Formats: sequence, structure tokens, C-alpha cells
Amino acid sequence: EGIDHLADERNKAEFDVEDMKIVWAGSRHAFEVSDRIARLVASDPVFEKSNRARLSRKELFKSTLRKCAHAFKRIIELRLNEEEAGRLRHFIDQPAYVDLHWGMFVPAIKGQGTEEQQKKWLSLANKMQIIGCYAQTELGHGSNVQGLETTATLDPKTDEFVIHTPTQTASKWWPGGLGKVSTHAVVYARLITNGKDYGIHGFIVQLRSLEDHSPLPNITVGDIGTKMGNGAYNSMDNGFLMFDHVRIPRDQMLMRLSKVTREGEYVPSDVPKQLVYGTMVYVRQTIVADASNALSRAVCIATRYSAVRRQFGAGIETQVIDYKTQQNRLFPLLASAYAFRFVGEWLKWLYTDVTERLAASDFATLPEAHACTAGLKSLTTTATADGIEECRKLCGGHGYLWCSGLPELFAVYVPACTYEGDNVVLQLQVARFLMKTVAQLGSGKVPVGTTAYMGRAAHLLQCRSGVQKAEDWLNPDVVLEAFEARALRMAVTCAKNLSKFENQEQGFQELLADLVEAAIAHCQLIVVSKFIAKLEQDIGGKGVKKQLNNLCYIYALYLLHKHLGDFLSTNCITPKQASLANDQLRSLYTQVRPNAVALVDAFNYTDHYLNSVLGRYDGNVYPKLFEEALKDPLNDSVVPDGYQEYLRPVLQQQL
Amino acid sequence: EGIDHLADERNKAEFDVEDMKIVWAGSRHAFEVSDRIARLVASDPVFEKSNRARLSRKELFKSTLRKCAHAFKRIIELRLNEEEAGRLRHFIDQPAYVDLHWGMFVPAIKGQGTEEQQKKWLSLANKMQIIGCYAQTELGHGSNVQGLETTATLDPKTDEFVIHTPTQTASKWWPGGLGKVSTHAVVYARLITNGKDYGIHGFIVQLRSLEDHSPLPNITVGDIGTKMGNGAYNSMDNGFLMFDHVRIPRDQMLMRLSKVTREGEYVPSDVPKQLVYGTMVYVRQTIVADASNALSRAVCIATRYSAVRRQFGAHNGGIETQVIDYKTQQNRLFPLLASAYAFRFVGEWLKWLYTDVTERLAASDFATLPEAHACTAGLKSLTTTATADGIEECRKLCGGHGYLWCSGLPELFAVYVPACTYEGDNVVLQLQVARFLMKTVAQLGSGKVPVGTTAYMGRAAHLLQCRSGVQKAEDWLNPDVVLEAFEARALRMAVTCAKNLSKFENQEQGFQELLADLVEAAIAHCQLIVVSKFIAKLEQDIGGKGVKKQLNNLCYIYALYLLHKHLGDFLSTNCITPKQASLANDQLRSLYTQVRPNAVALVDAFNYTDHYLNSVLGRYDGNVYPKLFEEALKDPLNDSVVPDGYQEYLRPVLQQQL
Ligand SMILES: Cc1cc2nc3c(=O)[nH]c(=O)nc-3n(C[C@H](O)[C@H](O)[C@H](O)COP(=O)(O)OP(=O)(O)OC[C@H]3O[C@@H](n4cnc5c(N)ncnc54)[C@H](O)[C@@H]3O)c2cc1C
Ligand SMILES: Cc1cc2nc3c(=O)[nH]c(=O)nc-3n(C[C@H](O)[C@H](O)[C@H](O)COP(=O)(O)OP(=O)(O)OC[C@H]3O[C@@H](n4cnc5c(N)ncnc54)[C@H](O)[C@@H]3O)c2cc1C
Ligand SMILES: [Ca+2]
Ligand SMILES: [Cl-]
Ligand SMILES: [Cl-]
Ligand SMILES: [Pt+2]
Ligand SMILES: [Pt+2]
Ligand SMILES: [Pt+2]
Ligand SMILES: [Pt+2]
Ligand SMILES: [Pt+2]
Ligand SMILES: [Pt+2]
Repeated sequence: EGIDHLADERNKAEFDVEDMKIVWAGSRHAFEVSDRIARLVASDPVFEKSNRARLSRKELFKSTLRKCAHAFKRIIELRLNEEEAGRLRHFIDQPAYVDLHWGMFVPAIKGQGTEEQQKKWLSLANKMQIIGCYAQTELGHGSNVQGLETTATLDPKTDEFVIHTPTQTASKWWPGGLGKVSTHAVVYARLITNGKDYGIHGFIVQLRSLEDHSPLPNITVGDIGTKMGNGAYNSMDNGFLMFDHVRIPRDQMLMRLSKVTREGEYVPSDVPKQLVYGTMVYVRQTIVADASNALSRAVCIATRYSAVRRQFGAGIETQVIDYKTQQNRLFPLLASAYAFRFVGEWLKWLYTDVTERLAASDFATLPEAHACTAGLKSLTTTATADGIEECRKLCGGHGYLWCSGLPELFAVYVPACTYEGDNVVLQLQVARFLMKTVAQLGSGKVPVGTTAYMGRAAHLLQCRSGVQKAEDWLNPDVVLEAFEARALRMAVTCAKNLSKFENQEQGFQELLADLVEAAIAHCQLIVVSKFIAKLEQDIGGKGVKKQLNNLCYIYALYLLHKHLGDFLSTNCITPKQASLANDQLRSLYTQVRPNAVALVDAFNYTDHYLNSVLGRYDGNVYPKLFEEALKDPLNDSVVPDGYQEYLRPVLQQQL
Repeated sequence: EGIDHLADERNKAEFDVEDMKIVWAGSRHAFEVSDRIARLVASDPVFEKSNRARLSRKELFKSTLRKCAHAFKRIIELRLNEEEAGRLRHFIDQPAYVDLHWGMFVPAIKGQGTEEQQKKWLSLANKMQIIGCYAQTELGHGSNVQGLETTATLDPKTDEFVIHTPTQTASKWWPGGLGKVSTHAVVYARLITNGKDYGIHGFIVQLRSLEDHSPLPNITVGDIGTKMGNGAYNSMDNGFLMFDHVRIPRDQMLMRLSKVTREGEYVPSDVPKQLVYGTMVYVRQTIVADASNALSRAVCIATRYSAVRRQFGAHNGGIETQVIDYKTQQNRLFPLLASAYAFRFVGEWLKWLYTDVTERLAASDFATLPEAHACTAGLKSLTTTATADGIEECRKLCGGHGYLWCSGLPELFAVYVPACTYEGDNVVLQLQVARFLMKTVAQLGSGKVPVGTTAYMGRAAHLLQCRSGVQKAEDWLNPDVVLEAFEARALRMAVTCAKNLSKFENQEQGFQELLADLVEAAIAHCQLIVVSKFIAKLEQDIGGKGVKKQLNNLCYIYALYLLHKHLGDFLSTNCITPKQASLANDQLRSLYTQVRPNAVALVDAFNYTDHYLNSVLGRYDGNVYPKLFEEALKDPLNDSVVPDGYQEYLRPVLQQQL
């Protein structure tokens, strides 16, 4: 019928959801564009995906190709701009070769290719005259790109590069859109010329004929197999690729940063390689933004279902969302979704700054921008992945059904923790940055940026919190001092133990676990500080900033409790004060409780996008669960196929 | 071919693996029977399951019926006993109706049926002349069984029970084997007679005809839909069931503890009601035991792959370091390896408890019933939660390749996770433990002292006011130092919750307000139990060169890991100082370095066949990369280099013909 059975929950909102929608979107323009394209996608039959778990691999892949072709057509017929086109693909919500073509193939050519190469290849790529992928990872090397085995040797006699896969472990493995779609690809391999290896470089290589799509000579290509989850990435043709002395023109090597003349000499271009932040600053900011998007979808579903599902506490039973355990599990995730959203905005400013930095030839803040962004990507993706699975558990047994929308969300998102850098490896980079920074404590150098709080090491290392009552934990200065002292203490303790070993790189390895935790503490401090900073801005809407303030401190006090041991080790926070922080946290859960549903409605997700029976906008769950069950292929017949051969003989006692 | 790439790793072992295998199995008999049946399943083509993710729902279900039928045949042709049959189904490793028939339907009739009911129905069930399922859960009620809406009203004039589904939410939902297989089922509904509701009772109801499998009159049954993961529980026909005033003979009501005369009189039997909890203590015991099974599988895979995978740390010109050498990898994996053994041993203890409770229960001795229930519920919650998270963490430990279905980890996680919800929601179960702990605290050792697993709660004297004597890292390897720390931490948290409760006018209101705190205290109590049982295990005589030593390493890794993970809880007691906490961390680090060379052998002790593990990354011989390529070729998407859909959806795009 469409009647909203959560209207009573929404009426509890102490703020206008419409205003919060703008805050979440980031601006009115962003909201309007996304909302329009979203409705557009939802109203198009070709983009349906509620039966995505009832199709075979082949059928799922073909259906994906169809959606992509249809999307391209709609973009042209509707004359959608870049922004709208990007939102269209976003709401189609189905991993496809197109994501890598536009997301890695093109960008790789723009930043690593010469102007002429860009003119030629970008012209073909932008008009879909060719389809490319990013072939970097191999069977034996993913995170350690410097260890790639694929080789590219120049042939002075033919002025061509010989691309070869020395061993089976040198085979490309994982590239999206490589398995069956891409006609071309940017292949990364060891550059070899004049009998010398000059490291990893990118080379454009045609994989398939543009006439029959058949693999070119000496090219071995295919899909790597089924991946985790029903649907999810299985719509993507992640593939492998091997070269048997494949030849490509010399000028097919991306030569913006370095080039190889006809003579075969390697010549590092005069371009500042420090401008390679197009693959590790903006890209990671989108990853951090994607985390808020993924987490918000999961929290939206779990919040609505928690307000619908009643169990125990009876006549009528209590809504599970009323239970403090449900809140202590769900509300921190709702706070994290907003926290990551805002930290994602700050990362947009950092990009505009780092870009502003590579202008005046200032590379003084690059080291911090690298570790900061790397640590944030690791922190948010990890927290988001865990939160999505937790949201599934918060839905009890029904969350185990695919139609709940949670199982596939986790499966499709989890790769974020590995691609573009293993989460642990990335945090080790932050640990190295923090150790190099602490090594400056007492040197006289004034640390700036996210490490500026290290200048107050004198006070932070010997502090004592002035907290005397629960409400004191709502003071930004009190919370910030707590997190800074915690992070500093942890980093200083690591540095001190690191000087207790003879070999520096040895002690580092021996303490990797402690180093990662110190790095995480630093990253959480950053997220907490950016949420507080966001609250200083002018946010319109009655009661809006009050709810954001509630979420800000729920996030901070939740992490305080989760990592209580770190704070208590610093002795700048006592157990009594920790207990008071816990009382404040509980009080914050109660204040947010009535605003819960409206806070996820602010995400403005359509039922089509959420693709969840439990998280339906109208709260009409149970009837929809039954409706979906009937659609399962196992219900195509009353008596199962296999009854006569494998059941009746048993029941009838005939073996 | 036949080379063992992990040969060197296995030579690093500082203990004899063959002896550790016996420890894991529990005995030489258990080990022998399992090893034999395991090989028997692996060698049978009908039991292939590495292609499971390439089957449609229908083909997967049909294949499941085939495997179960073949199992019945093999048990008869091989003349296998009950133990062997159980091990057979265990290694077939495929969720199916058979699990509920033997695991729930039968146990229900045995513990709730009358002597006359048991020999009539169990004779049918044991011979499989009927196939039953456990139909309790409904759309609207799972954890809260007392809230079930299905009704069973007696009809004196016909001597029948009228089973009915009041509303859509009253529909049975989730029962394994109900969807398409079961012909009968034990249905739970509110017993209605003489115009009174007497609560939830069990009733036997026939769902399908034994001649053509057609649903009986007024019976609406079907499958509830596709579940999380490729394969996994999708071979199981979990279903829904609605009754439109279905009628069954009055004698089809399980009447061992409750009778209903021909005149509709509700009369309790002479059998103690508590003589039913004996089965749940069993089912929960099997769940805990299952936790070690699933966790060890995941850890075996991640441990072997961690020894094969090399990344970064290149020394000898290109020779990169095995990831298992990195402390972060060890800190994430070794605690799970330690937990696998910890859960195995706590599972052994829970078995002993099952018997003990069952014995005394047969003598109307319900003195330890309250404790038995708390431990079981809490351990079921603790182990399943830790195992589920541990399995997913093992997948992340395998980096990118762990995302491939052929790594064996994605399906293992999906098939295992239901463990955190079935038999009671994990958080709900821990709240029951909290209530038990609060009552125990309420009884201040004045009336009858705390014994069993709560005995420590009696020594609140020095506990709530201790100061560990730890002065050196090595001190954290002392059992009394560890136990004292965990007992104090748990008792302290519980006593604090009790005090905070006492300051509320309405005790139930306070309980609800502090739910989160109560669950944390209950978890600390359950962890103490696991730690204490592992330490107790080491007090036994365990033969084998270096065997006990390695178990000792794991024992303290488990304890010290939890101490670190929940550091905040211990530092609040003032019985542990930050300096002593830092010493525990140093000891933990050292234990990792000691376990490192023993890692691969410690997972080989599980004695899993490659067929059972069904993992390319975790292959016994470590021949990962070549096998990954081999598996990729089997995907249907590789049936052709040019994908179907190319002509319609790719060519037109590449030619600007949209
Ligand atoms: C769905 C998906 C899509 C992808 N798409 C593409 C693509 O389009 N193009 C492309 O080129 N690639 C792609 N990739 C590959 C991806 O970008 C990464 O290169 C790859 O996932 C890195 O993981 P790995 O297997 O190398 O992990 P590893 O780096 O081998 O790590 C494995 C384990 O060892 C640990 N470890 C490793 N090194 C260290 C260290 N130094 N210290 C401590 N611990 C360490 C890790 O933490 C982890 O526990 C994709 C991957 C996935 C899963
Ligand atoms: C794969 C699978 C197979 C199953 N097979 C069977 C079967 O064969 N037969 C059968 O009868 N059933 C079966 N079940 C059902 C199962 O045994 C449980 O009854 C059911 O999964 C419990 O989940 P729920 O939906 O009731 O969760 P709920 O109990 O409703 O909980 C949902 C959320 O609310 C929270 N919550 C609920 N109550 C409280 C409370 N009092 N205090 C604080 N928080 C609370 C929970 O923590 C959770 O976060 C199966 C379930 C699954 C997933
Ligand atoms: Ca309502
Ligand atoms: Cl799934
Ligand atoms: Cl899966
Ligand atoms: Pt050039
Ligand atoms: Pt960078
Ligand atoms: Pt309705
Ligand atoms: Pt080999
Ligand atoms: Pt009877
Ligand atoms: Pt019980």
C-alpha cells in the first residue's frame, strides 16, 4: 500500500530531516543532483537488482553488460554531464568494467602520459572507442608493487617493447574489467633497456582485436573465478593476463615522468614526481567518502529494522532499538557514518591544499598528507567493513537472508580493505611517519598539521584530566586533550622501545603490532578533531547541529570506552573519569534514540538503492519477506527436483 | 605434482605433530575413526564440493539430496555405527535436512515424548520412514519463544488438536529441512484447552504425504529464500509453514512432562520439568565444540598461506619475507590459533559438564542447574562470536586472494555465522548470564557459598583489593598470576554492576539502563572460564615431545591477548599497573616468536584433508599459485574468451552505435 508505518518514529525527530539531508549531501546542488539521478535509476526497469542473487555467473555478467550499455545510451540521450553520469553509475550500484575504465585506466593515462599520448588515447577512451583496465597486481605481488615480475624490454632493432611474463607468479591477477571486456590496458612492468632495470613503469597494450574481440597473439586472458558473496563483485570480470613476448610500439610507454628514446636511453623527465598525488590523495578521499556511503546504507537498514522488530519486554513487546545493547552497538556506527562523512570533506580541503602546495614548489607538507590520508583510508575502511557485518547481526536471524540487503553489502564492500593498499601495510606507513616525528621531540622543530599537538608534548605527557562530572566530557578541549595525550604517549612509548634494539629496522619489525595501534590512535584523533571542527561551522536547521553534536561525542566517547586501556595507561584519565564518560555516552544514546530514524532518513536513500526488505522506508517488513521468499527458484515447484530419486527411496525403505 | 613447499616449515616444528593430533582429537579412538571416515569421504566422487559455488540453487539442492541418499547407502553398505555415521556427515560438510532430523527432531521426541510416543515415532524417524524438522521459530519470534503466536487448541468432541496460524507473523520461519524435505515436524505452539493458555508445547504434525510428497490439507509450506554466501547454507531448505486450522490426534502432543486428558484437562506429569534442559545443554555443547572445528579450519588456511605468501622485506636480492614472520600477522593470527585450542579444551570440559548435569538431573538433583545453564549459554555466546569474527579475520589475513571463493574462507564464514543467532541471540544469551551473576552477587556467600565456576566470587576479599606481584614479563606465565588477574577483573566488573543497579528505584529499570555494562561483565566471566579450563588442561598428563610446551605457549597467548584487548578492564581493578601491563605485552610478543616456528605444524595437528578444507590457499603442500590458476579455468565465465553479450552490449559501444 505504501503507508509509512515508521511515521510515528519520524515524528519524534527534533530537527527537520530536510535540513540534515543537505548536510549529508554536502550542499544543496549535490543533494538535488543526486536525488534526481537516484530517482531516475530507480524508475528504470533495466536497472533492477532484486533478483541479482537468482542468476548464474554467466547471466549475471551478461546482465551487467546490458546495464552498462543502457547506461551509456541514457547518458547520451539525456545529455547527462560528468557529475550526473557519475551519479548514474553510482546508483546502478553494480561493479562493472566501467568503474575501472573511468576510475583507473583514464586517470593513469592522464597523469602518466605525455600530451600527445593523452590526445590520442584519452580521445579513444572518453568516447568508448576502446575499453581499458588497470593491470598492475600479479599472482605473487599486490601490495609490494616494487616487486612486480612482469618485464618490458626494449628492442632497438624494431623500436618495440617486449612484454613478458617470466613465471606463472608474474601473471596479472585481479584487474577489474580485464577478464572479458577490456580491449586495452595500462600494464605495469619492470622497465629494461641497455641491460638495466629501471623499475616499474606503465605501458599501454592492446589485449583484444577491435574487430572480433579475440585475444591478440601471445596474449592469455580470462576471469579469475567466483568471489565472496551472492552478486557483489561477481558481476565484475576480475582477470588474469599473461604475455608470451608480446610486442608493443616504444611510444606506447607512458612517458610523462620518464622516457626511453629510440637510442634506448632512459631519461627521467624534468616533471616533479611529487605531483603523483593523483593516485594517493584524491583517490583515497573518494575511498574515505565511499566508506561513509557504505556504512550509512548498513546503518540505515539496521536502524529501521530495529525500530520495526519487537522482542521481549512485554502485551506488545519492546522495539529492539529501545535496548541499550542495541544502541551501544548501532549508535556508534551511525555516529561513525557521519564522522567519516565529515572527515571525507576535510580531505577535500587537504587536496585543494596539497595541490596548492605543488604550485609554489612547496613539498614540506607532503609527508604528512601521505600518512594522514593513508591512515584515514585504513581506519575508515576497517571500521566500515566491521560495522556493516555488525549491522547484519543487529538484524537477528532475518539479516541472514540475502534480501535483507546486508550480506551482499558486506561482500561487495570488504575489498576496500585490500585494494589500493592493504590496511595494515598502510597503517605501518603512518607508524613510520609518527616515529620520524617523535624523533624530533626536543630537537626544537615545531611540528605542524595533524601532528601539531606534539608540540604540547610537555603538558600532554604529564597531564591529568579536569573531568569531575559526566557533562565535562562534552567539552571539545577535554576530549581533544584526552585523545592527543593518548596518541602521544603511545607513540613516545614505541619510539623509546625502538631505541632499545641495536638494528633500527629490526626493532621496528619486532614492535609492528604496537606501532600499528599507535598509528590507529593518531588516526582516530584526527577523525575526532575533524568532527569537532565541523561543529564550529555554520550549520543551518533547527536542532540539526544539536544532533550532530550528539553524534560527535558518541563517536569520541565510544572509542574512549573501546580503547580505555590506552587512555588509562597515560594516567591523564582516571577510572572514575572513564566511568563518567560512560554515563555521558549512555545519556547520549537516550537523546539520539528518538532521532535515530530521521538521522538515517537524512541519507535520502531510495528503497531501490538500499535493496533491503528489512530497511524499507515504510517499515512494512514481514509481508515483504514472505513476498520475496515466494520468488526464490526453489519455490518453482511444490515437490523438489530429486524427490523421486533421492527421497522417496529413503522414506519407502528401498535404500 | 608431489612436492611439499612447506617441508621446511614442518621441519621447524619443536614438537611431534603426530602426538598433537591425538590431543586435538581427544583420544586415539576418536582420532582413528575420524581419520578413516575423513579419507572415505574425500575419495568418494559423489562428495565433491569444490564446485559448489558453480551450481544454481536448484542444482545445489538436488545435489544435496543426492549426497544425503548416497550417505544412507554408504552407512548401510559399510555397516557403519552411529559414531562413524556422524563423522561421515561431518566430513561431507554440507548443510542439509538430515542435520535437523538427527540433531533436533529426534532429540525433541526423545526428551519430550512419552515412552509410548518415543518407540512409535523414533522407530519411524530412526529408520527414516519419515523425515522431521524442528518448527519453533516464526516470522515475529525467534529468541523470545514464549511469544510464539501459533496456537494448538484441543477439540474434545473429536479428540484432536487444532493447530492454527493466527496472523502472517505467526508463520513458522527458518526451520531447516522444512522447506521441501520434511514430511513431519515437531511444531511448537501455545497449548490452549479449557479456555486457558498453558504456554508453549511441542506437537507432532504431518506436513506432507508419504506417497507423493504433496502438502497435506490446509498446510502451506515452502522455502524462505537465498541466504548469505555462495553455497553454504543454501543447500539447506529453510522454510516457512502456516496452518489453516490443521487437525492432529490428541496423542500427537508430546506428553512426557505435560498431559491433556480426553476431557481436555491439563495435568502435569510426575516427571520434573527440569529434565528437558538436559538437551539444550547438549545442543549448546555441540555448538561450542563446533566453534573449535570452524575456527581451526580458518586458522589452518591462513597459517599455511601466511607461510607461503611473501611480500616486502626483500633481503637476498629479491627474496621477500614470509608474511607470517611479521608481528602484525602473528598478533592477528596466533591469538586465533590459541583460541582454537582454547575452545577445543573448553568444549571437552562442557562435555563432562553435560554428563554430570544429566546424571544428577536423573536423581532430581537440580542444585547445579542454574550454574550449568549460565556457563553453557555464555560459552555458546563467547565462542561463536569469537569464531565468526576469527574466520573473517583469517580471510583478511590472506590479502586479495582471500576474497576468492576457492580460498575456502568466504563460504566458511557465511556457513558459520548463523551460530551467533540460532539457539538464541548471542547478546540475549549473555544477558541471562548477567542476571545469574547479579543474583550470585546478591547472595553474599551468606546462605550457601559460591562453588563451581563462580567459586572465585567467594574470595572477593583479596580479589577486590589485590595487587599482582608481577615484576618481570616472565611472571605472566604463572597460572595463579593469570587466574587472579582474570578473576579479579570479572568479579570487579560484576560487583560494580550490582552497586550501580542498587541505586535505582526499579531494579528492572536499572538493569535495562546498564545492559551494555552487564553484557561486558558477563563476557569477562565467560573468558575467565575459558582461561581457567585451558590452564587446567595443562595440569593433565599430556604425552609427546614438546607437546605440552606448545600448548603452554598457546594457553598464555590466549590469556595475555585478552588481557591486552580488554586492558581497560584490568587496569580499573588497581590489581594491575600500567607497567605490569607492559610486561604482559612483552611476554605476549616473546610467545609469538616462540610459536612462529611451530605454527604450520600446530595447524597440521588438525589433520584436515584438502578435500575437507576445500582451500587453494590452505593446501597441505603449499602449491598455491599454480592451483589458483587451475581453479580459475573452471569458472563458467571462462567457457569462452569472448563473453556472451559482447555482440549486443560491447560491440555497439565500441562502434558508437548506441
Ligand atoms: C576485488 C578486488 C579488485 C581489485 N582490482 C584491481 C585492479 O583493478 N587492478 C590492479 O592492479 N589490482 C587490483 N586489485 C589488487 C589490489 O589492488 C591489491 O594490489 C591487493 O589486494 C593487495 O593484496 P595482497 O594480496 O598483495 O596482500 P599482501 O600485501 O600480500 O598481504 C597479505 C597479508 O600479509 C600482510 N602483510 C603484507 N605485507 C606486510 C608488511 N610489510 N608488514 C606487515 N604485514 C604485511 C597483509 O597485512 C596481509 O595480512 C584488486 C583486488 C581486489 C580484492
Ligand atoms: C540459518 C538459520 C537456521 C535456523 N534454523 C532453525 C530451525 O531449524 N528451527 C527453528 O525453530 N529456528 C531456526 N532458526 C531460528 C533461530 O534458532 C533463532 O530463533 C533466530 O535466528 C533468533 O533471531 P531473531 O530474529 O529472533 O533475533 P532477535 O532475538 O529478534 O534479536 C534481534 C536484535 O535485537 C536484539 N535483542 C533481542 N532481544 C533483546 C533483548 N531482550 N535485550 C537486548 N537485545 C535484544 C538482538 O541482540 C539483536 O541485535 C534458524 C536461524 C538461522 C539464521
Ligand atoms: Ca508504526
Ligand atoms: Cl551474499
Ligand atoms: Cl561466498
Ligand atoms: Pt616517448
Ligand atoms: Pt601518497
Ligand atoms: Pt501495513
Ligand atoms: Pt613446486
Ligand atoms: Pt497423552
Ligand atoms: Pt537452556
